[PDB]
Amino acid sequence: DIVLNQSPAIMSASPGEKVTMTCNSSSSVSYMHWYQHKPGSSPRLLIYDTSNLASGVPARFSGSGSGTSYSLTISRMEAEDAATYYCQQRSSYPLTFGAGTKLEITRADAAPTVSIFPPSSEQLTSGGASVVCFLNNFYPKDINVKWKIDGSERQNGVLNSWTDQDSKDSTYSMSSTLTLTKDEYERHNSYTCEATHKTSTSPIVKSFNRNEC
Amino acid sequence: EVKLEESGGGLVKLGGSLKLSCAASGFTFSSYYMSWVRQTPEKRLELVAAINSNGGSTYYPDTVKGRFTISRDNAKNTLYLQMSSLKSEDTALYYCARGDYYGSSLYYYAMDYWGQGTSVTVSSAKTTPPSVYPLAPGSNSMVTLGCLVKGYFPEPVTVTWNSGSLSSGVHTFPAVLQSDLYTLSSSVTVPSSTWPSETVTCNVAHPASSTKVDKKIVPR
Ligand SMILES: CC(C)(c1cc(I)c(O)c(I)c1)c1cc(I)c(O)c(I)c1
Repeated sequence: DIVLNQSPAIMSASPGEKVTMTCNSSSSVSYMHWYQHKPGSSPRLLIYDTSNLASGVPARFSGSGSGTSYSLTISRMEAEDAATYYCQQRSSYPLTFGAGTKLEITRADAAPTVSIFPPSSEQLTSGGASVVCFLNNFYPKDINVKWKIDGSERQNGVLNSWTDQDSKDSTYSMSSTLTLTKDEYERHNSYTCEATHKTSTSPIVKSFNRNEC
Repeated sequence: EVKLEESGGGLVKLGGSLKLSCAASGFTFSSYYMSWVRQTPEKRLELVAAINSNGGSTYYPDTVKGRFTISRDNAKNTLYLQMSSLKSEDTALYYCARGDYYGSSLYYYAMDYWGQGTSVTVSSAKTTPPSVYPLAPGSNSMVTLGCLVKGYFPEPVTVTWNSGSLSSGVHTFPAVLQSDLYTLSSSVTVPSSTWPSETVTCNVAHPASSTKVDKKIVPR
């Protein structure tokens, strides 16, 4: 086992921009490989033996590094190159792969579209109640969503989930589901969903009440 | 043109066993080193086993050596990987890639062609059919709807809106695991003129439990 630290874990790049990612090893290695992995497809050999490009690879990809430090370079970034790259050592067995570097596309900031949904009548029959709040199409990825029950905040019972960067607009969509019990749900009135984002200095507030409709 | 196709993945309990497969096509299968590589749920790549030209030498990492068996059938152009005493960390997407050519004058120890992989889950959790819940607003020209697919196991799960005729505005968020149960949600955005004036249906399918549910999004 040879630890291969890939830095950084995640990073963004704009089209035409230069991207450089390293991959240091705990022990000296003779050569280093590089693979490109994109969601929906299988891994792809990108560079073999440090600086040798595989078949049908654009010249913008270049390999370098020796000893305990290997780097993968992209002359000018493009949306076609948004994926996760893994480095592999080929000096000792077993053949180990690095943690991986996730490369995202940099686009213009986009405000999220918030939307809160009360629990359905089907779930309330089973003694459960889940309040969902969608935040669709925004950038960058980092975003904070907060819950409030009758004014008071709730941090336990929430389950967030982001989506991979969309290939069309290159935005991020995030979901948040607050699950509770039927009794605890029928115990309060105001259910609010707050969304604080880079493009939203103040929080975007969406709420509803049980004493309406 | 080359092709690699796996098969055999599924759900097994702690200590169970499975036997995978790899369909070779578009190249002399009896001339390349074949191996298996898995991808942990945390998106980590690990080599599990490798075999040479014939059924001679084999390699197994210490984390797997002693319970996984990698055989091949050059006459049948197939690659196998027996899995026994499966622990929890064995859960992952197992690939089968091609290694170096038998006579390359010098080996590279690289895998240039991979496969789509076959998902394998090792857990003592019981297969639970999911519960589909409609998400409708409670009292903008665009309206957002969605359905909640809570409490199921194991993966995967599929969702479509109006039988796939709604591709734009759809968002299926990755499931979340909490207490041996997955929960997924999906949203769809449509013009306010189309809803609730028309019908928006949510199509959920769970191959594991072999269940399929269609749910409408009624107003209120
Ligand atoms: C896993 C490894 C390093 C290997 C395979 C066998 I079998 C052995 O007996 C030994 I020691 C070592 C290997 C992987 C690939 I992928 C190759 O193309 C080659 I060559 C070798």
